[PDB]
Amino acid sequence: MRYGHFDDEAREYVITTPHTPYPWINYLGSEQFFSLLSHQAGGYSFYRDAKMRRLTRYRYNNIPADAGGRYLYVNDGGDVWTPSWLPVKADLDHFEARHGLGYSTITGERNGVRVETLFFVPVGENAEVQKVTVTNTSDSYKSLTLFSFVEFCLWNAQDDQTNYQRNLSIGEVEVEQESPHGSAIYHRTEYRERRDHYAVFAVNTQAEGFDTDRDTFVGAYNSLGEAAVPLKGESANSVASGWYPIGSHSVAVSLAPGESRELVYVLGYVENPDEEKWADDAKQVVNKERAHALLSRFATSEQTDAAFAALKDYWTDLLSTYSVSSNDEKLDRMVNIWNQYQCMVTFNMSRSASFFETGIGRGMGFRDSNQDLLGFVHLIPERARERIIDIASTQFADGSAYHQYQPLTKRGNNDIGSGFNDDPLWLIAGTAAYIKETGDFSILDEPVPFDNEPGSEVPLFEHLTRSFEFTVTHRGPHGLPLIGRADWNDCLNLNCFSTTPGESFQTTENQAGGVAESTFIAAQFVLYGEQYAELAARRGLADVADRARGHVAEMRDALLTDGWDGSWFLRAYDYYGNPIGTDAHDEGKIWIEPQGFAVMAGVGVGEGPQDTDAPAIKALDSVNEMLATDHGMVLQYPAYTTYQVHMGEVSTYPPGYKENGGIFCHNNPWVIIAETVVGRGGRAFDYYKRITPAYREDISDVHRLEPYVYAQMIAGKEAVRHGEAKNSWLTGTAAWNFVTVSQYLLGVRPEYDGLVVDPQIGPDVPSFTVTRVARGATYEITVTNSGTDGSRGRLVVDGTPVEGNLVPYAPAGSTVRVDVTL
Amino acid sequence: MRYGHFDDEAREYVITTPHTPYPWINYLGSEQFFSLLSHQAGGYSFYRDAKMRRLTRYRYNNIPADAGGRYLYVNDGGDVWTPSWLPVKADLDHFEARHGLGYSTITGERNGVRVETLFFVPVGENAEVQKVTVTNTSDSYKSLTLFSFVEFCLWNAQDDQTNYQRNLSIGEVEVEQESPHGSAIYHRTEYRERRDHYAVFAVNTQAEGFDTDRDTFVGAYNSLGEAAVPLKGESANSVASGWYPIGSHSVAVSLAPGESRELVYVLGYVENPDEEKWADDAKQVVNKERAHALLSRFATSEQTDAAFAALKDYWTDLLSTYSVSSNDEKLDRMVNIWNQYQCMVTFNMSRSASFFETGIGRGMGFRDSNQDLLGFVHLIPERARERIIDIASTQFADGSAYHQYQPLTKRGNNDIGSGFNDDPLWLIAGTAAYIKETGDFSILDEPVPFDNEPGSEVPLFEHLTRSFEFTVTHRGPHGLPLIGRADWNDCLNLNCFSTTPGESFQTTENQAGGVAESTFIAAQFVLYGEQYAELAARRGLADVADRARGHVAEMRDALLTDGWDGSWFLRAYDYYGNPIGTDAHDEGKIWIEPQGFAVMAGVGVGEGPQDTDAPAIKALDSVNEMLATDHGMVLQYPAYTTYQVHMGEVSTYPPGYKENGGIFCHNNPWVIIAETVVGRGGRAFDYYKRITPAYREDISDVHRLEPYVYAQMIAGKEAVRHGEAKNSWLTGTAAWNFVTVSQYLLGVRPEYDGLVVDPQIGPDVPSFTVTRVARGATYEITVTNSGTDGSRGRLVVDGTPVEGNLVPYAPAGSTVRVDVTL
Repeated sequence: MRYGHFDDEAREYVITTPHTPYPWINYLGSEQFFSLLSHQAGGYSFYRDAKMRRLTRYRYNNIPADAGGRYLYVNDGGDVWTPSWLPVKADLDHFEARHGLGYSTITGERNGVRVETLFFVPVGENAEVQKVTVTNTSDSYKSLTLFSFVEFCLWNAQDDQTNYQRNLSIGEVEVEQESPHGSAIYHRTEYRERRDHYAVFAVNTQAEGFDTDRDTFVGAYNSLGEAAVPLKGESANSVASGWYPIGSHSVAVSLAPGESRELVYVLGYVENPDEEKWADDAKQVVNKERAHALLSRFATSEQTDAAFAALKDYWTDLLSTYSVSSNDEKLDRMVNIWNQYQCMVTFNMSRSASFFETGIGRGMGFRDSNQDLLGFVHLIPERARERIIDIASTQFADGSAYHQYQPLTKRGNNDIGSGFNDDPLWLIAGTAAYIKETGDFSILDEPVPFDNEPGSEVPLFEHLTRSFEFTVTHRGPHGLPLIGRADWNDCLNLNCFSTTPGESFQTTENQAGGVAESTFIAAQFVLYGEQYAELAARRGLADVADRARGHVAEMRDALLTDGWDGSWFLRAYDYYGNPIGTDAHDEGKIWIEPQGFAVMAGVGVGEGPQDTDAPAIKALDSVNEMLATDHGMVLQYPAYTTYQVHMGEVSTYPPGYKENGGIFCHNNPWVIIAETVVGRGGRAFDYYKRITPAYREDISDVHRLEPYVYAQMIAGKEAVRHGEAKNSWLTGTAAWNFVTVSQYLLGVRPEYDGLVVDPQIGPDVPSFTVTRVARGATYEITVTNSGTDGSRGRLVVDGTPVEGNLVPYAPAGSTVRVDVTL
Repeated sequence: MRYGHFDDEAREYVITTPHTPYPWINYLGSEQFFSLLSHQAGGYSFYRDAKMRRLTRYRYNNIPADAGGRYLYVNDGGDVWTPSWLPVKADLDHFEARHGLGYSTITGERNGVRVETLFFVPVGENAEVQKVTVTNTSDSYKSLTLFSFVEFCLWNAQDDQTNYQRNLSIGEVEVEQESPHGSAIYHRTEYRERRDHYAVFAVNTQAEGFDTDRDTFVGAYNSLGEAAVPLKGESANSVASGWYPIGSHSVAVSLAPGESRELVYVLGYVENPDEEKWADDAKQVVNKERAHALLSRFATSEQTDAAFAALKDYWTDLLSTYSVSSNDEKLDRMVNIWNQYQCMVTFNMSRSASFFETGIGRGMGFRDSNQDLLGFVHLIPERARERIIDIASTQFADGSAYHQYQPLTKRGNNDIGSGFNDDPLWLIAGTAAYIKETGDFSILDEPVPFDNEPGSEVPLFEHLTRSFEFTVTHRGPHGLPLIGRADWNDCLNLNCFSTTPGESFQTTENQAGGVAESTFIAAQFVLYGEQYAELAARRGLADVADRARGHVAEMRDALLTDGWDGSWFLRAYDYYGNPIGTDAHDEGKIWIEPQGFAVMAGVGVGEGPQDTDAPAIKALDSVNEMLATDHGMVLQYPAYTTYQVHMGEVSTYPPGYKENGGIFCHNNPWVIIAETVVGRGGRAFDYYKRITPAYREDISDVHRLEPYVYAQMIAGKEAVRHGEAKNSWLTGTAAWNFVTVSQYLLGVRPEYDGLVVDPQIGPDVPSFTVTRVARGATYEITVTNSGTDGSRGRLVVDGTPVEGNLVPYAPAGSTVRVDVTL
């Protein structure tokens, strides 16, 4: 069953009931100020740092979930309800919520009163705006009082939730009932001291009254669903002194039958320079000039409507580089709108805040900065270039990388450190992807320091060299790369040996030395090793490139011998040189990561899909037999049923969840791409559909989470909850799936000298057109597709057949038409 | 107004309504297993470490507060209610909660069904036991279903509330409906990996059904007050797989009019040796032997009643060392019962978990370990001895101390470090108080290392020498002790200079060097400097003692000159040598800490209370005029109205709160003791009553927090919330007030050679008798008290008049009668 539907014309997901299987969220904000917003108005906002500059408070694992947010209590004759349904849960005659790109609307109607709220963060502003339309849909006169409500956070969310011994005495506000354009509340905790910022919550009309103390508005012993003040029907005009500050205004609204009223509410973040903090000589009254200026820009519905229009323009213009038109509307909506939106949100939000990530931790993986780029580089290439330079600037001189990058300070995380040996090669991955997209080889000459040390600058290219050489110089007894703390699988910790609750599996190493090797890093080195060698050669370093290709060849051989178990690739050798991922064991016989990545790297690929003795086909067939389920491919099989002390976190999960038998949507694409490489498009597209939001929409009761974005993890076949997802939105799954569908299924992918056109998607998509803007030109690519395994496209360019699958890049401004037959 | 009353015969506080101004809690547990229990059954339990072994989950800053606890939903013919009132909030015919020593009862009645629950942690057990009595008080038959409920925590409370990305997939249980004594649920998250422990929740009868998945029991979109299963009338028999594990059993109860039913529920913590973890060869089933044994010890009401009796005998015998009988019921209940209970709780709980401390942080102040000991050493002298040795073993060889002690690991906190220059002298304070109580000079000979380094051991006496010498060698330009990061006032940070939100005021030092000095440390050196000298001299080191008395003399001279502002003692000199705590300033003119501590040290004391020229009297008279309020004495005045960057955290608080003008109940005792020293007993007792729970019970609506224990902080006169307290239970206020009333107001205090009997309490307690057991003998001290300023006791010992105020210690076994006239 479904709980809504896509509206492709509006580019919205339309949730038609409050009673979803999980809170379904959207993200607002495209610059520095962001909001999380559920279909029940739940969530919170922050400026840049969700740990240290959170404006509003939100409780994770609340009972019930998501029961705090931006609420508007309607009092109609004594009856109090909320359009968001929650928190009051009064019966509504109509409910609808629409999540769009950077905005959402929530509409609730009860007893002849409809309330529509449009929520959005305007471009150019550090604020969340609410455009509220109240309509009297009855045949009687209505006289309403609306009470707004947001609960403030005391900026540092970690302190807010732990240090009550200090913080229940510091909450401060100022109230401005006669604001120039309405009424305003200012939350100013710690402005007294080291803070140069405050929040404003305001409405564009004169409020009847206000409240700033939560205990007074809500009342003792009450939940938000039973808040005393709206029930009494008049604000208490409470002025907070410590405890819990909030923003609430009451607004009187009288409407004849059929009449409506519009109101605009603003939650703003304001900073003043230090010499302008105070209005008064005695330094007691906050300088409100900047806040009044913001409120003046949203004083009318008209200004607000223009602002909303500019946001839609922003997203429309941004998503104008890749689109597809086919027989399959589920495919098209994913490629055209939702997947690309999700990749932008991962750029904007990193791994900070979702309804599973709590916004306290602030970094993301070095590996994920690079992988995310694969998905967003076609949209924001300038920012991509910068991100590459910023993360490369943190790299150590020996080539090792900080495992964790902090995007806000542009530094590596010192506490976590290094030692995850897959990390360095991902920088080659990111850089090459950037250069293929843009043609900007000049990035390789940029001066980039090591560990952010002034004076240490060398060309970015030399950082790639150091990443490459790190792996060469850190190989084990079989010539495979030493794994270190972990590789892409954060839970494969072969140098941990922990028996103490509390020790980090990723950073604890209770034995030193060993010979643990990873076949994942091996495959990664063949793939990105060849990418590095190509860049070196184009750079004119023939010798360096040939030597690199030498090492790459050696690693290919290592994978196909010591790395090969017979019918699939091994996963690793452990600390003592014993194999992991072999049929000789009862559990963990086959692991997905090496099979996908090695075949993407071309390792063991034969003469075609029917060359079934080819190690790549055997491995992929084994994946199909042992790992594939109706909800995607599980990470390994069988899952471990007892703790494997020599392997770290992996076996700590119950069978079927996360890294112990879970379906990692992030790594399924590696196998999808690998199936395109060997020529089995139908199987590739099947696997893509199994895990992709638009195709799972019809089983939303099973997926549980949002039906419009990828999640990290779907429960595997060994779990009672098989098919249920966790960890929506913030995941590398988005990038890898966009790469998969756009570049490998649909087949349109940038190379250094042209655009490759090599569709491999099987019979279910018999004709389609891709429109791709690349290097300033527009390529219109029409494909007629039989879907036959092993059939590859023959190209006709501007009406003339050509050999091969490469279209040399046209001059900017050109339109190039490519007809493909397969 | 009041919300209850003391029941002195029962040693309970009786809360007669659920509608208190704040959740009022008690602590269960006398050893390693502890519970917080509010008057609405809210709270949680943990074994030893509230951060890493929390059994059950509790939300701080919930809406409403304290919704979450151990609940019993009663379904009577489809009407559901809870006897704790929350969370359902059904109208009750009767409610009452009684908090006792290590136990509480909560009783609720509705529509002819009364439910009484006794909660306690039995001596010898790592468990919380509930004895529930259900009574049919109607004239009609009742058929009930009772649903128990607790929400488990996933052990590490920090991870539980942050790492959802992992931990929503790891929740595991086992269900045992046919347990040997009834029915049990086992919470066993991470038992599959590194944990050797699990929790059990069980009832001593066959349950009709069970639930272990919160979402199933409570239902989507519901709060605990609206839980679906109890409203449905039968358990759903849910078995958790991830998400939120709970323990719930349904028990069917049929009662004729006047009939009652008793049930016993147990929440137990069980650990198995690693070789004994599993019942089965396949290592999938937890070994339940130790759990069955526990449950076997609470299978009947009779066993439970006997355990309850042994707990009362524990507390009754523990509190048998100091008691008073007088005309003043309030004084007696504080001295005899509540103040001493609170001191024991501080020992047991350190500063871990209250309704203000969230149990995540695990250490306490080195200075507080010593100060708490002053209050509890008369009850648990052997544990005090061990504590002194354990904290002394962390001390650095230069005499400096770790600011924070971790009692669970018996180590100093390395992240915080040292540099709080008052810390070292508190060790002398603790040790001397210990020796005076017990006469155990042998402790000075115990081998004690520095910084827990093997081989470094020296006698404990040598540690006191390093503490003493640390101050001598760290004095500023005026001969006063350099303050360092802070002194007792953690918010007086004169070497901080922070303008950046997030920097710790206590540890950040943005300028080095300087000459900042503390007059508080100065007074502390005079007091405990003289105690060290006495110990050195009794130890036979005449030279050391005389030299120590010399430094003490010089410090006294420094305080009365450079440390004297004219009518009171300065507070400090800042980094640049400018005074703090002077009448020359508009703000922060007078600070309480030095006024009290210096006069405790005898500094400035004249020939009597009418010697108005004596600095000690001038200081105290200034305290009375400028700091004393009806709710206690504020820390300084006036409070700072703008941020003083040169002073750290102090001026970040709004005026009237915490260290910026708040009333610290911890430091009021210093002035109270000082007033007895100078001879103004009535003033002393006045001040004690202003801040003491029994005397504030009648303004519970103002104080807000528990009326049977001290809190840290009452809002000062410059706060709009003047009178309202924060930070109940865990505070050194308990210890210092116990010392004050037991040793200085009532006047009975141990010295090395005898018991001093020197009452100074004023006219309001004209006669009283103290029973003190000391060094194995019983002193019965009868006092007839005119209360006149400056009149001190004349003693008659066993019928014979003696000179002076010291009674030589009788041999163990003796009863000595002392009659005192003043």
